[PDB]
Amino acid sequence: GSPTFKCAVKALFDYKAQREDELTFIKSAIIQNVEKQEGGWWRGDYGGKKQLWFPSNYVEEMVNPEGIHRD
Repeated sequence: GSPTFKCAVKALFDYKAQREDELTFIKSAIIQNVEKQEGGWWRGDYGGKKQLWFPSNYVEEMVNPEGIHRD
């Protein structure tokens, strides 16, 4: 995918907000800067917006560790 810095994830399922303090990110989407909130709700950019919301029922801190560095 695209292993980078910051705490990212890899949406396991699909969403459909697109822009509502939540996004329509689809499965495989990789959000950056994350942190559950008020329970099981995560934040982090994913497009022209910056830190909206994604269920802790719809995401997961990349179930695949390991990661290489660029240049």
